[PDB]
Amino acid sequence: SKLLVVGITDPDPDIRYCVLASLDERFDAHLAQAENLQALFVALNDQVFEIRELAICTVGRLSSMNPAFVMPFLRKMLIQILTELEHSGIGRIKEQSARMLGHLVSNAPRLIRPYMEPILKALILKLKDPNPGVINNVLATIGELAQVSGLEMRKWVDELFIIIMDMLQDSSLLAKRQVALWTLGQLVASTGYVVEPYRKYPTLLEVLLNFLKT
Amino acid sequence: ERNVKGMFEVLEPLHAMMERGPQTLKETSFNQAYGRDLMEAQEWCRKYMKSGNVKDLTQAWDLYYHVFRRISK
Amino acid sequence: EYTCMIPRDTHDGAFYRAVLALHQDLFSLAQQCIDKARDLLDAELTAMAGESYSRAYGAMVSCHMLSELEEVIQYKLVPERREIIRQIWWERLQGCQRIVEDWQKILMVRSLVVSPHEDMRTWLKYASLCGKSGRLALAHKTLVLLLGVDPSRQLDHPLPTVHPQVTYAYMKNMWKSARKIDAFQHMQHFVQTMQQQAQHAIATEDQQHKQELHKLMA
Amino acid sequence: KTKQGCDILKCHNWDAVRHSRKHLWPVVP
Amino acid sequence: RADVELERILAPYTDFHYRHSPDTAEGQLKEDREARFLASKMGIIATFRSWAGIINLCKPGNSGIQSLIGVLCIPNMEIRRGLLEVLYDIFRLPLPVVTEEFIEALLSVDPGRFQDSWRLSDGFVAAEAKTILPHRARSRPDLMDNYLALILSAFIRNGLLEGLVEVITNSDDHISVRATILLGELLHMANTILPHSHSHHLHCLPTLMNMAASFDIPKEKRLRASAALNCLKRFHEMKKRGPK
Amino acid sequence: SFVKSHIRPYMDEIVTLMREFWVMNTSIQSTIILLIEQIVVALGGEFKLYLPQLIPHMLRVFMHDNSPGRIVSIKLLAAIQLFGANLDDYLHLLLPPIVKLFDAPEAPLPSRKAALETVDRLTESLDFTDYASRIIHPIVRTLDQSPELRSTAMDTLSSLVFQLGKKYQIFIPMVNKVLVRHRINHQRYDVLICRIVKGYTLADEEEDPLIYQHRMLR
Ligand SMILES: O=P(O)(O)O[C@H]1[C@H](OP(=O)(O)O)[C@@H](OP(=O)(O)O)[C@H](OP(=O)(O)O)[C@@H](OP(=O)(O)O)[C@H]1OP(=O)(O)O
Repeated sequence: SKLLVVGITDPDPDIRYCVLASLDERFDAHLAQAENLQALFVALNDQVFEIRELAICTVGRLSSMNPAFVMPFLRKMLIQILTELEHSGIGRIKEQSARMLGHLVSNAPRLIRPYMEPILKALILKLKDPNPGVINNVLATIGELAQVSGLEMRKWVDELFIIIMDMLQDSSLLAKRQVALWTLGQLVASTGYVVEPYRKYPTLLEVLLNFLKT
Repeated sequence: ERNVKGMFEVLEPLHAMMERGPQTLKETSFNQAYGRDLMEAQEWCRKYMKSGNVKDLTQAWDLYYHVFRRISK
Repeated sequence: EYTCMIPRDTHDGAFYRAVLALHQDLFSLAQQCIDKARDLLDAELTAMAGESYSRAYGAMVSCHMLSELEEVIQYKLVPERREIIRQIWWERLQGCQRIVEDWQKILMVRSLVVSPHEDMRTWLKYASLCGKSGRLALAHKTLVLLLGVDPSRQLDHPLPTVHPQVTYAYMKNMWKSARKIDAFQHMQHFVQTMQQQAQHAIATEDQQHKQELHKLMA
Repeated sequence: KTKQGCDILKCHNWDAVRHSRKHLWPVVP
Repeated sequence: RADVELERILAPYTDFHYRHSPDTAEGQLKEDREARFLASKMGIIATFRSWAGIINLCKPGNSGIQSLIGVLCIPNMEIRRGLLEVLYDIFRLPLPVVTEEFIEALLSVDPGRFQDSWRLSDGFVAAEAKTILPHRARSRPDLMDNYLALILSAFIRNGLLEGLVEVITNSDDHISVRATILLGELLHMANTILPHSHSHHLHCLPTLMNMAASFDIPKEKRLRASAALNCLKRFHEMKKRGPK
Repeated sequence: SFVKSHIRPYMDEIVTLMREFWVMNTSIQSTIILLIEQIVVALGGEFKLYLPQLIPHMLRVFMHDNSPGRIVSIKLLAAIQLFGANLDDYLHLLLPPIVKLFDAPEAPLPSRKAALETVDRLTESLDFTDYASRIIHPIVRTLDQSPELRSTAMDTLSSLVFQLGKKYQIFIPMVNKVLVRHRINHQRYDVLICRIVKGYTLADEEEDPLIYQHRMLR
């Protein structure tokens, strides 16, 4: 309780970041009480973005130990994250909201498995817009989302393949290719797209073999 | 016309389509309202058709007239 | 005691050490062994893929065999995906080249968690491939393994009527191999004891059993 | 009312509440 | 008989134009309708206290409880406002005041609200301490919780929460406030008297959160779903505050 | 101004007429802000349906402002004070530009005063309990490096800690250092922290502020 009070009320964010980072999974049975969750809910709405990331990771991890406390705040935070994605047209806020959504979907798999449809619609409509941070961010989020929900993303793997091959092959810019390759391999081990993209996209095997020599 | 074999074939398809189960909410509400009287009237008319006696048809027509007067309002 | 004398800086040594760690439920060391065997194979792969794809298929089949162990990890960890990968493995096997030498080792890496008696759709195709490739005795061994009893010892006792596709393939193999007369009587007996079975099967909801049996009787 | 009772009932497909009335929001074990 | 005798008593609610007597005075047609509503409500909340009514009304076929939830998902503001009183009186919950704002009806369902028994003449401090201070028993069975858990599980199995979400969105404000408070009370009762497997996936609310996060629907439904989720969070804060 | 709520079926196109001619730095914004104020007074509660489409441009006024004395920001904040309870689902992306406005030491002083005053006045219809740590730390950053913004920041702090009950008792030794360092005395803040530290009653501490606003409106 003294550590949570210090991590809430300290002026400089370094001690707050150290306190919010030092409360790892060894305190999972003791942070899931009433007052500790009430302190972490204060830690969610912080000024700086890294402590917001860390507190939403801790709370998304803790949300299955005591769901009756954490469910309404997480519903409100998920709606706030999607509203920051679509409505506000600033690239920095969209990048931070995609990163926060990826942290929530990496730390809480069971809760967002029924919320796959509008989140994936928002991320796909953000990928179809007319810094490379937002791109590798949303690739990491969509890879973790493909890993969480299997066989319900078969209605989305075609558009994801057409997008991620145009970002992989014929790279007009020097973007991150490793995260795209990991994301491409992550949605074929969950959906089961095994032999069909070899003939639906006849240049896939060639550009997969070219990466070994260049 | 005193045609019992005419009214029987008139209202037997209605009993036929009523015993295959209600499929909507309106049919379920109609069943919950009138289905007991429309079953007992069919039982009385079957008892009349087995052993011919107008004493069994009068009660069936009593139930039918009660259902008709409740529907017509 | 055989694996410890294999050199560890080669690809097959790291592969056998990975499956050795995977057998005794060590999910962290086996992952790093697989990941090191990846680049130990990738060296020879990029050395061989510069000529042609048909020259590099011999390393691609080994890379596909190596990347299928993580699905064995998911099989031994996640119980709800156990059917799903068991589908896509079959869906991945229909793209490989039909050669018994690589099919044997692919099935051997696949048989780390899947016994032949729970996935028989994959072993009947392997037996048919062994029969078409002239290696009929391995097809016979797989058919008697999938059946459960060897009918070549009891020549007068009938064939096991349960698992009908397996005894159908066994009667086809018996007609093809040596005996053209006894397989005829065996198929007649199979026909009568199987049309004797569908009469007592009054299926009202499960409709995926009558039509496949109709297919088999045709 | 005891842990052994709920464990017996779980084998016969009958669930039970595993918390007491002491706390309003009990952490799931 | 099977499905036509006992299920007659929920016929004023399931049939929108219900005529009980064939020959009645046409001058009294609204008071007769309110009398039918009151008597059918008393009969419905009297069959759910007996086991032979609970089992016979929640049969796995086309029962009389699914016809009660199915007519709740139909935008008829006379049956929909009368079924909520039955749902409030079945679960022994206090009724809020008839208003259009959530913050006024939330205050009327406060467990620490003033009552006439707490005056100095009747029941000065002891009757107030009975209400606001909790009981000393922390391991007694409390069979009322068993009955309410059975009724709540039987109602959730036939899809009551989806119907309550549909009443919350596609209706008037007078009914949306009452259905939001009813959903808040049921969600609070779920994490209190239900087992963990019954109540670990109820608080997610997929049909409401997928409506509050979909930007393809018209914006009124999305905004009223977001407002409903905010009111549910406010009700949860009010419940975790406690009586003062 | 003449049709109060009957402007709704042609409201949406009005919004896309405003999103096309709201260029960043011209003289056209001063009438767009007055049009926004008149639309807010006309609709009165239903404005939240048409609030998000006008949300990005406002943000682009808050950071990319090269007006003399930042008067367009002051007009936009005076237009924001009329929103009332409409920015309930949109306070998460409209409050960080305002709390970023009074802690910046290079901003003009009336703009920071307007930002502190709109944060002070927006708590009479909204719940600012969740966004406590995003406001407590800039205000104590506004108090130790600005000798002129002391009274307005203390009034904003008092209006914020009136909503928070015993949830502010952890912040008191953090603010007390800055208060005794510069000898800052505020009478309403002293009343509130006296009722917070030492008890007044049990029912008034930790109370929903919307409940209090509703019970005092009647
Ligand atoms: O080689 P055949 O003796 O003519 O038998 C074939 C063969 O199946 P088997 O070799 O496993 O018995 C076909 O499969 P392939 O080996 O040619 O790929 C199979 O077709 P499927 O691929 O659809 O299984 C076909 O069955 P069908 O007659 O439906 O085409 C079947 O023929 P029979 O079973 O009649 O001998």
